[PDB]
Parts: sequence; C-alpha cells; structure tokens
Amino acid sequence: RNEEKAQREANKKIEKQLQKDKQVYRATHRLLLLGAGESGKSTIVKQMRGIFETKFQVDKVNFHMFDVGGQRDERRKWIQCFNDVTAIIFVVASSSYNMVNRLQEALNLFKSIWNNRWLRTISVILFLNKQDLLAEKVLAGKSKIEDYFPEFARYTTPEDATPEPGEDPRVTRAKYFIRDEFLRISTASGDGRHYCYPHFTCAVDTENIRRVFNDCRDIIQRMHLRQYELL
Amino acid sequence: AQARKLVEQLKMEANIDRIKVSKAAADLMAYCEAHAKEDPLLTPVPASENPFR
Amino acid sequence: WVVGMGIVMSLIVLAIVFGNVLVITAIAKFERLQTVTNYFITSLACADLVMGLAVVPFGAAHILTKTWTFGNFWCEFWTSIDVLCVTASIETLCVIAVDRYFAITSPFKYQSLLTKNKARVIILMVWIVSGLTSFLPIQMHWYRATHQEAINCYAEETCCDFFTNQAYAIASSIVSFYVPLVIMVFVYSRVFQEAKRQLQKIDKSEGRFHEHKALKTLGIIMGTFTLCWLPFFIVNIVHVIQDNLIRKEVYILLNWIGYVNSGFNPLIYCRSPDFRIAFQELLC
Amino acid sequence: LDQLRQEAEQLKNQIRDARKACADATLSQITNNIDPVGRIQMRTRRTLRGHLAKIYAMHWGTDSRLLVSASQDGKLIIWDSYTTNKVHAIPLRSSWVMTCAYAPSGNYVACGGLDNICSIYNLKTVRVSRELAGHTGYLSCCRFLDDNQIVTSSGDTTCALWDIETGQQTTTFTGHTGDVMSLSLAPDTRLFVSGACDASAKLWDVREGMCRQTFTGHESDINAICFFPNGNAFATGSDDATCRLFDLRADQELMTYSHDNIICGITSVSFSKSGRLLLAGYDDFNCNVWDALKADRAGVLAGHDNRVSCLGVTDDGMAVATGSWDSFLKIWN
Ligand SMILES: Nc1nc2c(ncn2[C@@H]2O[C@H](COP(=O)(O)OP(=O)(O)OP(=O)(O)O)[C@@H](O)[C@H]2O)c(=O)[nH]1
Ligand SMILES: CN[C@@H]1CCc2c(ccc(O)c2O)[C@H]1O
Repeated sequence: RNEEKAQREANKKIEKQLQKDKQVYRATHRLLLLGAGESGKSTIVKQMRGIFETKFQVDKVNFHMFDVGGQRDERRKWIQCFNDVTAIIFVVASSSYNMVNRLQEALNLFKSIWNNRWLRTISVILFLNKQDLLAEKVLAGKSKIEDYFPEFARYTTPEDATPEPGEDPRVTRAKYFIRDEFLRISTASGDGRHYCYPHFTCAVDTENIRRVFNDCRDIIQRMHLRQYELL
Repeated sequence: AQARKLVEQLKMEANIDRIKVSKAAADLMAYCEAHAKEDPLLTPVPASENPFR
Repeated sequence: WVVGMGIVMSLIVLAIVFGNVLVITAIAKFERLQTVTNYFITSLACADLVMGLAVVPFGAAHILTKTWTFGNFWCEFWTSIDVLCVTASIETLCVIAVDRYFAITSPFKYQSLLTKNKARVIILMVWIVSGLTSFLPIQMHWYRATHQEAINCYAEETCCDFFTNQAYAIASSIVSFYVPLVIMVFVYSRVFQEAKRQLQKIDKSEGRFHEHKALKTLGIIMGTFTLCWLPFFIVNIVHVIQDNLIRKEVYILLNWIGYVNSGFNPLIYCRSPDFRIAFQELLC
Repeated sequence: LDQLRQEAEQLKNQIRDARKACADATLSQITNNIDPVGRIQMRTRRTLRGHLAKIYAMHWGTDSRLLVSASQDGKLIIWDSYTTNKVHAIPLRSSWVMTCAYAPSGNYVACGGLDNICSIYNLKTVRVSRELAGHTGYLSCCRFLDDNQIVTSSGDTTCALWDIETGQQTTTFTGHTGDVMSLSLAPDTRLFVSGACDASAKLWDVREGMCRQTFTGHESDINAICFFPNGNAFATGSDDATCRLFDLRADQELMTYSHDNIICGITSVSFSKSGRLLLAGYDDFNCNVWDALKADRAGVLAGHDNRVSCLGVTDDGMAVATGSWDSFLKIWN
C-alpha cells in the first residue's frame, strides 16, 4: 500500500532528472586527442586551455576533449569505447623525418587507425605540427628528404597548390610531399563514409580553435547530406 | 635469472596429481543429473509461481 | 466497358490502402524506426489512408452508378472529408521540407530547435488548420453557389455535384497548394546550393587522387508532386473566372489524376535501408 | 645461464606427457546415451529504459530482486526487476566506466573504468566512501570477495587484492604477459581464475598468492570466463567464435562449442543453476544457448538491436538478463 506510493515519488524524481540531463548530454560534442610520441599534444592542449579532460565553448557550442596519454600501450583495446565520437584529432611531428625512422611509424599508426573495424565511420582532423623546424632543416640543410624517402627526388609541387607569402619553393614542395603521403592512405579505402582534413599548424599559432569548429561543422553537414541521399 | 623464477615456477606446476578423464566426466554428469529437477530455466515452472508473470 | 474502369479503381484502392497500412505497421511495430522525422511521415500516411479508405470508393461508386443513392447530408460529409484530406496531405510535405532545411543548413541547432514535444504541436496545428478550411465553410452554407443550375441541383437528392463561388474556390486553392509550393521551392533551392558547395570543397581537397544524385533526388521529389497536383489547381481557378472555358469531364479527370499522388508517397519517402530491413521482417 | 633456458624445456614436455597420459577418453564418448533436453524457447518479460548511452556491465543482486548497471554517459542506476521502477541514480566523476559490482550484503556498489581508479559507494547511509589507486592501466573487472576486501584485475597484466578499510594493496598477482579481461570467484571464495589477452587462463590462490595451473587451449583473446557451480570446471569465451570447458582436476579441456555459420567473437559467458545450459552472447546482436554435455545448440535469444555486452543469471536461477549497446536491459524467462 504505502510501498508503491513511496516508490512512485522516487521514480518520478529520477525520470525528471534524466529528462533534464538529456538536453545537456545531446548539446555537447565529444572529440578524441590521439598523437604520436614527442609530437606536441601538450602544447596544443595548453594553448586550447590516467585520463585528462577539457571542456571549452565557442559560439555557444560546447566541445569536450579527451587525452588518452595515460594508458599508452603497444596494443590498443580501449579503442572500442570511442566509436561514438564526432572526430579524432591526430597530431604528428612533421620535422622528425630522420630521427630515431619516426615518420614511417606515424604513417603506420595512421594506417592502422584508419582501417579499424570499430572506427569505420569516424573522420580524422590532422595537424602537421612543428612547421618551423622543417623549414630550418630544408633551407640549406645537410639532410634532405630523398636520402630517407627515395620517391622525393622526382616529385614536384602541384601547379594548383597555393604557397604562402615569402616561402621558398623547396619548402613548399617538401611540405606538400608530406601531406600527399597522408592523403594517399585515406583516399584508398574511404568509400565515402569518412574523410581527412589536413592542416599546417605550429606551436605559436592560436587559430586552431576555429579550424576544429569549422571541420566539425563540415563533418556534421556532410553526414546529414549523405543520410538523405543527396551527396 | 628472471628465467630462474620461470624455471622454478614451471617446475612447480609439474609436481601435481592428476585423475583420469572418465572420473571427471562421471562426476560432472552425476552432478548435472542430481540437480536436474531444481532449476526453472530447464524445466518450466507453473505460471502461478513465476514472479515475472 | 464500364467494367474495365471498375477493374482499375479496385487496383488503385487496394494499392493505396496496402502501402499505407504496411508503412504504419512497420513504423509502429519496431523500436528503431521511432525518430523525430518519422512523426511527419506517419501523419502523412494516416491522412493518405483516410483518403484512400473514404473518398476513392464512394466516388468510384458514384461515377459507375451515375447517380448518388445516399442523402444530401452524406454527400456533404463526403465533400468535407475529401477537401480535408486533400488540404492535409500537402502541408505535411511542406513541413518535411522545412525540417530537412533546418537539418542541413543549421546542423548545430537542429537538436534544440526540433524536439519530440514540438513535433506533436506542429502536427496538431497543421491538422487543425486543415480541418478549419474543410468542415467550417462546407457544413455551414457559406460556400454554396447562386446560379440557377446549382440551386436546382441542391434540392434534388439524386445527384450531388460541386458548385462553388469565386471566394471559396480561390481561398481554398491559396491555402492548400500555392503557399506550400513556394516554400518547398525556396527550401530545395537552398538545399541544392549547400550540396553544390560541399561537392566543390571535396573536389578541391582531394580531386587529384580520385552533381547527379542530388539532382535526381530533387527532380523526383519535386516532379511527382508538381505533375500530380499542379494541373488541377489551375483549372480550379479557371472554371470560375471563365464561365464556359472548361467542361465537366476534364475537371473530373484532373481531379482523379490528383488522387493518385497518395499512392506514391510510400515509394518515395520510405526507401531507406532501415525501412527496407523493417519491411523484410514484417513481410517475412 | 643459457643452460637455464635450455633447462626449462624438459619441464614443458613432462607436462605434455603427463597430460597426454592422463587422457583416456573424450567427454562426448561417455555422454552419448542421455536423452536431449529438446528445443527451448525464451520470451521477454520486462524491458528497462532510461540509459542515454551504450551499456558495458551489470551484476545481479544477491536477493534476486535488484540489479545495477553502468553506461558510457557516466551514471549508475539500480533497478527493481519485479516492478521496473528505478531506485537510485548515482552520477560518476569520470564518464568512462567498464565494470560494476554489487556487494553480497547489499550495502556497497563498486565501479571503475578507463581512469585507473576503483570507486566504492555506500547505498545505506549516497557519497563516495573510498577510492582505490595504484594500478597503471585501465580496469576490466572487480568483485567483492566480502564486505571489507575487493579483488580487481587491470590492463597492466596484474591483479590485486585490496583492503577497503586502509586503502592499500595486500597481495599482488603476476605472471601474465598481455592484458587481463575477466575473472570469476569460486563459490567458497578461496580460489579465482582469470582470462588473459594472450590466450591463457590461470588458476590463482587467494591466501597463498601464487599461481597453481595454466591452460593454453584457445588461439585468440579471451573475453569472458564463468565458473562451474560444482567448483571443478570453468568455461571461457574467446574472440575466435569458440567456447571451451576445461577441468581443474584433469588439467585439460574436455569439449568445444563451435558452429560453421558464425565468425563473430564472444563477449560474455554464463551458466545456469544446474550447470546444464551454457549461455553466450555474440556480436551478431543475438544470444545463443548451448548444451554443456553435448555441444548441440538449443535456442537463440534474439531481439537486441546492437551487440550484447553483459549477461547474468539470478542466484535462484529464475531469470536471465542481457544488456546491449542499444541502451536497453531485457529480462528473459
Ligand atoms: N619548433 C617547434 N617546437 C615545438 C612545436 N610544438 C612543440 N614543440 C616542442 O616540442 C617539445 C615536445 O613537445 P611538447 O609540446 O612537450 O608535447 P609532448 O607532450 O612532448 O607531445 P607527446 O610527447 O606527443 O605527448 C616541446 O618542448 C616543445 O618546445 C612547434 O610548433 N615548433
Ligand atoms: C471534390 N473535389 C474537391 C473540390 C475542391 C477542392 C479539392 C481539394 C482541395 C481544395 O482546396 C478544394 O477546394 C477537391 O478535392
């Protein structure tokens, strides 16, 4: 008699609280921060500001970011939990093409992440970090790309490619060669579900917060367009 | 070294007593037969006693 | 002769009822299909089912027997329900188009703008507005005509026809057809521009290594509706302004071509793979 | 030195020779004159709603009435099977949780996840009562051995036995190579097993703290493990679409459960009250019911729109519950 009346109030309170929390859950977009070793995730997240979290807001839109450097392990099995994120941010050191090779390991990591069974419909926002050390090494440097990557010798910069102001042609050629190797993996097995968004960012640059916003908006727009069979 | 512990550990697993497979199979069959009438999932209960009905 | 027409009408009724009942059953039975967008579709299916179960069979019986064998009240009710179904089966298309426009052009605010609470209010408002222009001007005698033929036919209980004055004929057309038409045109223009921009972006980004679908989809969606309903609502305005421009038979033919549109909505708005899988299980 | 590594193999072989000599027949040969149980049909009885995201874990209560469940939205909810009305809704500091547990006395609830911290809550006071730290990887399972001590397994190839009152580890178990996925306690709570990520299951001793046996039957990662009610057998489910029933005394497997029409992994394994029916959850969004004595399928439990990630059977053996990524709990009977 009294038991049902007692339980009804608790049920109503819990249901009301869940209905309230549903809106704030749906409003926020979740990202995943995943990078190679010594790439520069820490400086990027610091400029933006076993687990590390960050909540930030732009244009009345709430983003909420996940660093996973805690359980770094050779074998990833916690990758299954992240099949419901909006985007994956990849940070790679562009200037480390001769040390330790490291760029080959980064490319292998990107290829393995791209073809994961559980992450078939997740896009990748890619930040080619450390843009100034690359120019420093290229401009009159002892070590050049063809020594470590043989294919660089014949490659020439695309005609339609637009170089930034006051940039030597060699720097532009090497910079676009680096991006092409990353886009080649994505175009091979995409099939339309997910894409890649290359970028060129250094540590000093502070406009990345707008690039992430624009890329997330484009990702959602493309998903909605494809759902209705118009793209 | 680390191996010595490994050698020691594996040597430990060697010195145990094992029984024939037929005995274990007979014991499992005997237990399953003995408790075969005291579960609802195998033998459905009358709808009166089911609390979810 | 007469029978062949009779044979067709039966096929039309069977198809219209079957498709809509299948769609409603598939949406209702399965939990996966419940979505904010699927309330509008089920409202449209319910309206089309009401039309195909109420207005088509009685109209076919009247045209075959060439004489109304019921009372004046019954055919007045038939006219009211027919107008209600027709004017409620288009604003739903307009609402669906506006929902797609919000979903595509403003992806961040789509969750907040449209919720499960607002959809029911929108559907109720649309149905109330549809029923306000159908039962009120017809059950009350404000729509009736003045000329000799109409008043002579009104008293007789053997023939029930449709004679209206200029005011109702223009007003119902404006409420039912043109206002949804302009909205749908503008919405789909904006949606086409968005797809063109996104294709341009993808091609610029990765053209080196590697607009037809959007054109085909928009073409079918707009063309079916326009071809089915547009010709009738021209002659509807015309036959009042000009006394003897249009005969009776052409008017009736265009009106019955209009009803056919109710049989194509399930084949247009329910081609998603989820709907196909849901149909699989219910069917087999 | 070199001799020592060489020294080990004479040992591995002696083990193989002893196990080969122990076998005299197969379990199928003896279990051949038993009348089959027949086709079994289960029907849904209750369906619980209220989770906003996918579900990873659940654990039936000791009273066979209440149960707890965890989701990826960071919320623990305690249900009531009979009346299907919620009782508690405990928010979580971290939105990533991979396990949950329920005390035998019904006073405490534990949960842990991607953050390497195990949390304990007091139901009958709802505030955090104790936080346990010390692992270097994500947790995978946690079981209350009693009201004062908990045993956990982590992704850093270790397991531990905690003391809630003081908050420090008591004994540490080592010997695995890869990650540790699941564990189960014996009915007398003196021994427990584990399923590693390198296709190997080990039997530990709680009091001594040293490994006793090792089984290397499978070929891929082991995702779930369940302990036979008698206490002398256990079943493991791997990612190669097979289940195996081992035996502690015989120190080798007896039967295998596989079919040619499935190529999906196995996410959960459980037994019945009598130990006759073995239930396993697959990635094909459905569940299968086996026969522990004949390796012949006896039913399918379909109805879930996404993969099954949790499974449990009541202590009274009245009903079986399933959880899926579609954020729905179902009670079958
Ligand atoms: N020249 C240059 N140096 C950078 C840039 N970004 C980071 N660095 C340097 O790279 C060093 C290592 O990167 P951190 O910023 O510490 O990031 P991190 O934590 O090492 O990155 P992970 O090791 O991948 O976690 C830092 O000491 C930075 O000074 C850049 O854009 N240009
Ligand atoms: C009986 N046929 C009717 C006659 C006039 C009319 C129709 C539909 C919608 C309207 O707004 C109308 O004014 C037709 O279906």
